[PDB]
Amino acid sequence: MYINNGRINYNNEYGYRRGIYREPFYSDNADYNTNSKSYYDYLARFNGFIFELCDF
Amino acid sequence: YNNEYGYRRGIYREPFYSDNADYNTNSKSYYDYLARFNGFIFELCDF
Amino acid sequence: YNNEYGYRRGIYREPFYSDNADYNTNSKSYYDYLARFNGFIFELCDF
Amino acid sequence: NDYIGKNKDVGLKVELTEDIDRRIMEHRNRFRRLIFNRYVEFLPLLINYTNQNSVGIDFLQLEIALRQGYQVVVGKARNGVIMILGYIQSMYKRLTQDDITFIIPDYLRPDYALEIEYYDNCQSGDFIVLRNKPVNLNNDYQIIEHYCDELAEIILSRFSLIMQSKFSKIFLSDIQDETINQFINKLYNGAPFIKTDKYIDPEEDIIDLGSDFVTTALVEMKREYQNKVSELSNFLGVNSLAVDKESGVSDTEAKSNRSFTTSNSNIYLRGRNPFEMLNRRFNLDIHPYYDDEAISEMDIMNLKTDNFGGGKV
Amino acid sequence: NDYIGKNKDVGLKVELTEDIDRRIMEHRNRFRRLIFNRYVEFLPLLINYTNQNSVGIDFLQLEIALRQGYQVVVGKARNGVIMILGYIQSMYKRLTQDDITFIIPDYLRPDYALEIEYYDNCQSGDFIVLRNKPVNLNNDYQIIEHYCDELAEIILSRFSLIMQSKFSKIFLSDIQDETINQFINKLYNGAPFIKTDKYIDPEEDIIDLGSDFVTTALVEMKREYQNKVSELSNFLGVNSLAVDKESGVSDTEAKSNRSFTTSNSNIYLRGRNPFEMLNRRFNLDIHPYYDDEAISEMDIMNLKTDNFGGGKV
Amino acid sequence: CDELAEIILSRFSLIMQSKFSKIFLSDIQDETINQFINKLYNGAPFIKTDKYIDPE
Amino acid sequence: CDELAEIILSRFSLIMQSKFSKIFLSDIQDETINQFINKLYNGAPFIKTDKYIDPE
Amino acid sequence: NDYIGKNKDVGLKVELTEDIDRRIMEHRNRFRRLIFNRYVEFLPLLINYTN
Amino acid sequence: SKHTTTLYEIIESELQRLGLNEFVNNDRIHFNDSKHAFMQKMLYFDDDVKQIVDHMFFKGFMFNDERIDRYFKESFTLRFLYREIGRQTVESFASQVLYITMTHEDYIYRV
Amino acid sequence: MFFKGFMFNDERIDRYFKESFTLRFLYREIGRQTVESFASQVLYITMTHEDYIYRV
Repeated sequence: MYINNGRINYNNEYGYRRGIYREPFYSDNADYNTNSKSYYDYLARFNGFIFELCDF
Repeated sequence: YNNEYGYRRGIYREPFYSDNADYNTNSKSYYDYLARFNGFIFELCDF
Repeated sequence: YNNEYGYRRGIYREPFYSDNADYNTNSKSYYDYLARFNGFIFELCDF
Repeated sequence: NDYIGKNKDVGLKVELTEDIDRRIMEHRNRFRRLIFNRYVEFLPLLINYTNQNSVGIDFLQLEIALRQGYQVVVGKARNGVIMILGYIQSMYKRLTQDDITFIIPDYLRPDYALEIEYYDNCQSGDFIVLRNKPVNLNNDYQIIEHYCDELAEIILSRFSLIMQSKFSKIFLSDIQDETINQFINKLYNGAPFIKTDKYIDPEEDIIDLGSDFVTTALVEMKREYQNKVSELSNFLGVNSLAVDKESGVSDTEAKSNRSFTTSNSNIYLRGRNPFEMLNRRFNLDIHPYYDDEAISEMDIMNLKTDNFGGGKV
Repeated sequence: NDYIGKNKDVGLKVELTEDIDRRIMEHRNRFRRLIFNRYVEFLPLLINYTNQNSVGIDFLQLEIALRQGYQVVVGKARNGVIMILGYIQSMYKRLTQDDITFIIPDYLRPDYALEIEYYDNCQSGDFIVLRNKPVNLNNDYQIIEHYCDELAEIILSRFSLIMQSKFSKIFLSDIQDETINQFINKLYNGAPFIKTDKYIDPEEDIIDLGSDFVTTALVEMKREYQNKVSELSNFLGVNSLAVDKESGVSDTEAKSNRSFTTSNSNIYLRGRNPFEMLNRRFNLDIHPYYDDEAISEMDIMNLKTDNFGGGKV
Repeated sequence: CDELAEIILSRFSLIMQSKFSKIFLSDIQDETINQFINKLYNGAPFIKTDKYIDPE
Repeated sequence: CDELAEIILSRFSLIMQSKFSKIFLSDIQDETINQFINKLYNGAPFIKTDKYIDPE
Repeated sequence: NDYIGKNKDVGLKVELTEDIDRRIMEHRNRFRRLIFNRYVEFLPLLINYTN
Repeated sequence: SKHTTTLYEIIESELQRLGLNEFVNNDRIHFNDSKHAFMQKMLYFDDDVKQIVDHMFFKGFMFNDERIDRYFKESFTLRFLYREIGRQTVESFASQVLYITMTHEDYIYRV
Repeated sequence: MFFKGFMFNDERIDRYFKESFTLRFLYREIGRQTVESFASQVLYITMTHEDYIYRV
């Protein structure tokens, strides 16, 4: 998601961050404990690259 | 707008107009579509 | 990216693009395929 | 005429089914939170001590601090009155009062205090160190979380049965056949005798919607709900063994184990063992005991009437 | 608006079924760990000793050391007070105090100590050697590991039945027939009488979906769960035979063997036999006993009221 | 002990075997099952479907 | 003792005979069964299959 | 992310059914040993003497 | 593909072996070409996909009539496009498919 | 999109069949997630019931 020397390449970093608490699974924040929210949030990974590609 | 008093969660939906949308996704599932999109991102970078 | 704040074991998967693959495995199961691969490793050493 | 709240441009609401499902889910989550917090709430009050008037010790803060995991120090201050000195923030030769992390005011800090130790028969010293459990291998708050998950699932099933179980009587006829309206009006009011003709026979056109689970499911789910709250209490120190011995409930009569729930309570009573060291040092009778009884007006009157206890199962 | 956690790039999640399966498996593993650890904590507290005020032994450390398998030594020190000397190491001629690996501060170490022996009527000596069991052929923790496997599987079945047992009412119709939404709205609220047409057919188009196992599977599984906890306790020293005798339960009534669980408790009571040698050398009365009861507020009141004990099943 | 060991084989084989589950029969990728299970597992007093999947 | 020996011969034969099992009928190498058993043995409130496994 | 033990080149494992059957067999043998040893353990303590 | 591969994955792998590319094509990049994408190619049953199916699943088994062959194999590859092969490997699944085809060849011909 | 490059020989038969199909399911949500899987299923059904559709 960065332009180096006038060339743009998309690298997928895999920095690992671990949280101590397990996800509650019973809090009202997790609605229905379904799958779709993950699919909705996946495509936000490409926003910075999309903006930089549009500028390029 | 989204003004309200009660705090019932996730029961109010809002209509909106979708001017354009392309449903032609060439995969058998959303997972395969995302994999194909990663491949396409790499080749678009190359192009 | 793999940033996580809540830890649930083995429920998250990530798509990836499989550029090449060879499903033509002349064997009736994985076990016999690995046996065939041992034989082929010896043959390849000789060749 | 009718009243309706002021117009709030919230948008379009989802149907009744989605609203009901969300309400049930929030009800389940709320119950889980309530019961977990209640168990955390009354955990500190399980153990109580006798002869509280002997020493100015503030037993409530002692129990709360012990449950939270501190290593409370109890001993004699500069006033000469036994109280709660500060805790010890270290893992576990005599403690020399320097290790105590005092919480009492400055004028109460002893200049020279020594821990009471079993050498010399506990006949010399100034303070003792208490811990929640003798051997500490398990987290009590995790045990509550493990069973609150099983209790939350039952309430989802029990509440989903109450909402579902609603009965109604359905009349089948033509979509605008006015004979139904006259029929319902007669039936709902008093009508010993109703006169109709053959084209609407009550055997087939009048059917009833039933839960089909009120006979069995409502009973079984509650019975399983009572087991998990009983299993959770026995796992912790919570018990009613004093009453059970008098009544005579057997091991199979009440679906629980006595030897398991007895030894579980012994973990916390024996955790307060250092209180025996205080008794030998300064002649005192402070002994921990499970607080098995909440004093009632009936009990106070039962003492004077001399009629206390009894019964059988 | 609604609240959700901040976006964390985690990738796609597996469906709800896989989440539920992993949650059930994790619950089973957590329960197994919890119960094994809790039995480990409960073990040292089973045996208790009378007349603790006589000597400065600190019996809790003694029981813990014995349960971990040490060969603890108790005896008279340089102070002249009976205390826990160091544990004997390695070897099972009279022990001349050079074999003790002392744990006491240096000044409390006897210059000349001799093991009390059964020759000489135990009338001469200084210390006593205790072992957990008179003859040991079993690792007591292996018995706990043996039954926690059987207990974990039952909980895996019992929890799977709780999550499975969820009931619902299912309406069958055309995919967007707006009559159903109206029908549900009436049915959920109060609706003694609902008027429809013949094409909704309430008898067969409305089907109740149940667990089909609530009546039998839930009840029978708790019966077998309590059996396994009973077998675990009887195999170890854990028992409630004192109450069982008074209540009048039988071997057939309560599915256990009294004669078997009685002898298991004797294994550790007779392990503390060397305390009779100490009782004979120094004039003391220290006798081990099973800690059957955790004292309670009702028990203390019952003793004073004289209405104590009883109850026939 | 030989007769007691045989019973424990039979008693333990019953605990492992006795595991209950509810099976949904439908098409191998029919997404109506996933929405059905999600509703059923969470609270759902009333579920709406059509005739082509009858719970009986 | 002759009459007691015969009863024990019948009582012990009933202990060794009385062993229960769950039997899955399918094609000889249909890898669905292995997946099905793996789910069933572990916790599995809901299992999704096709019509051809026919659990009843 | 997830944790897995360090790679040990043990080979190919047998399926879940065989593992479960072997576990049950070892459980039975372990119980037999435990109960026999326990009876041998508390046999000497059946008889006790007074005074 | 949680347990074994799907027919789509095998066909896609063989097509990639053939050297085809779905995105870049002839110096103009399309994310969903609708002409060179692997999907919208196995749905139209191109010649490449038919060759792949005849090479892998129905191992060299062809009906004499051309239209019968094309329609039968198109139906087979369309019905089970996303289904996972039952057996551990593709050889066992191919053998089973070939056996079922040979046994019912007369019924297929008539129907 | 749905009947991917599939036309019946007759014009009237093709028009009536496809328009009845797109009318009966005008407002129904789509199965099998993606569009292409549904299109494959529709093509399979059409190619399988070609004779019956043609004669009816």
